Amino acid sequence: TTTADESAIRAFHRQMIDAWNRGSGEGFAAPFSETADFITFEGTHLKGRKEIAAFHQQAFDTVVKGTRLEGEVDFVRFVNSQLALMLVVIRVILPGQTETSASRDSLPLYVVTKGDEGWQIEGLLNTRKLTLERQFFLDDFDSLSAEAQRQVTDLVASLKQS
Amino acid sequence: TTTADESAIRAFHRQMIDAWNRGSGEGFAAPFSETADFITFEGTHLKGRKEIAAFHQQAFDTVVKGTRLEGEVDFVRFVNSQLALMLVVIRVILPGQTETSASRDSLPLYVVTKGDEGWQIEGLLNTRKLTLERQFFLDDFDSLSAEAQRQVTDLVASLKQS
Ligand SMILES: [Mg+2]
Ligand SMILES: [Mg+2]
Repeated sequence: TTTADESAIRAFHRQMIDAWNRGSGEGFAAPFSETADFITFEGTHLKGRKEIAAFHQQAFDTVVKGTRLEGEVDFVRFVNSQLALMLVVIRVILPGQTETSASRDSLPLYVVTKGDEGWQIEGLLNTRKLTLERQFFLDDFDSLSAEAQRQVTDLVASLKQS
Repeated sequence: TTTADESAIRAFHRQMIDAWNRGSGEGFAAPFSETADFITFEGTHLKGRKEIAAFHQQAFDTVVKGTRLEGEVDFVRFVNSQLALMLVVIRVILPGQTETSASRDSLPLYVVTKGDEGWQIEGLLNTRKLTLERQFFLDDFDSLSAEAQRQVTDLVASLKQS
């Protein structure tokens, strides 16, 4: 394993952050292999570079238009000379905002392989990172009756008016 | 690749579910290699079978005592003859309850390698799976002022009395 190997894997996170930020689905998908599994936070499964690009272009044009990503490496480890794991911290600023929304905090795991064509992402699980405090809040919420939950969601709706 | 290979990887999810359910940290850690990365939902990093076992025994004795896991395979794919990805659905019933708490819904990704010693889990990212509806609720919450958030958390606390 080289310094070159490690630099290539790390660069994937920057390639993606920057492509998201300029709204490029193809840029975002570029590090991925043609067979890669991409799993989104709500359990959507995208299969391969092309699907990953198509899904993200559409998203950048609609449901995350105007959002901004920021992020950095949490760890990179080589399992062997042809396989690495990389965990990355990602945060999201929603449009019109200046700060990141905790609701979007993510800690994706990248599974990177060095094949015939060199390093590519073969798997990525992108999930939400919850704080313990947010976890207990959700536990509490789910423990409430549907009627009590509705009081809570109604209060949230009335406050966002408002 | 064999049927045997696939059966071995799948069995890991059952080994873990059953060990959790009988409160065995060593049982839960057994499928893992001595170098494996385990990342919990709030970003805790456990390194290797022994740490994974020590952490989980302590948890089974305290903060998740009396919880029950249920789960099933979502997909298994072989990248090559020595590397597989496996996504698993996990749900949790909190003690005293008969139903699973949505707050605990998880979709872990297992990274499995076939080394000198045969199949072992080398990486696992365990995160919370959010529905789109829960995501938008959290986005709404985080968009509120701290004072509005406090009204919401106070209401939740008053309802769980109650
Ligand atoms: Mg209920
Ligand atoms: Mg604010």
